[PDB]
Amino acid sequence: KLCLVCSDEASGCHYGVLTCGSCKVFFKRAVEGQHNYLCAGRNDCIIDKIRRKNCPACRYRKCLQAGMNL
Amino acid sequence: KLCLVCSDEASGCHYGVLTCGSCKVFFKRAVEGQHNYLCAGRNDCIIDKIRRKNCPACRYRKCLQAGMNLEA
DNA sequence: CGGCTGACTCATCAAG
DNA sequence: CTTGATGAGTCAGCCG
Ligand SMILES: [Zn+2]
Ligand SMILES: [Zn+2]
Ligand SMILES: [Zn+2]
Ligand SMILES: [Zn+2]
Repeated sequence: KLCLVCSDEASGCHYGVLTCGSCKVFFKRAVEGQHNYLCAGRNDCIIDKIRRKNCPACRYRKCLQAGMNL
Repeated sequence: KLCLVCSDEASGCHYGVLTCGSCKVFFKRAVEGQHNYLCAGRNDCIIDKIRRKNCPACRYRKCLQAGMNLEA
């Protein structure tokens, strides 16, 4: 019952994937607007409830890898 | 906290107006369905929790007079 | 209906 | 102060 992107409690199947609400609207914002997020680490940041704001780049990558799409 | 159309307990701002769930669904089917509504009295019916089922014409008219709009 | 999911809005924070 | 990112809340269509 866990968000496949950040492991928060999932609220439902959004854009094809079991995710929480915050990840649902994160993906929609990221897929429409500008694209160029930059990772400050090595593109494998830990994305969980407490750290998901740190790296949009890695959070967006995980959304794609889990299969989110419009 | 009461539906502006039938005075039943309101549920939220629906189609631009504070209304109940039943009136919300009624209004959308009225706007979009093929509907020959005719009042059996004087186009001035009492519309409440029970009587709203009797006169869809007056119920509709009240929906529109209250401001409901599917675009709102 | 009411469950499901998407669109939209707004308060709160971080940054500058 | 302003700007931008975040996430919670409300209400929309659709479906059964
Ligand atoms: Zn998540
Ligand atoms: Zn990263
Ligand atoms: Zn009502
Ligand atoms: Zn009537």
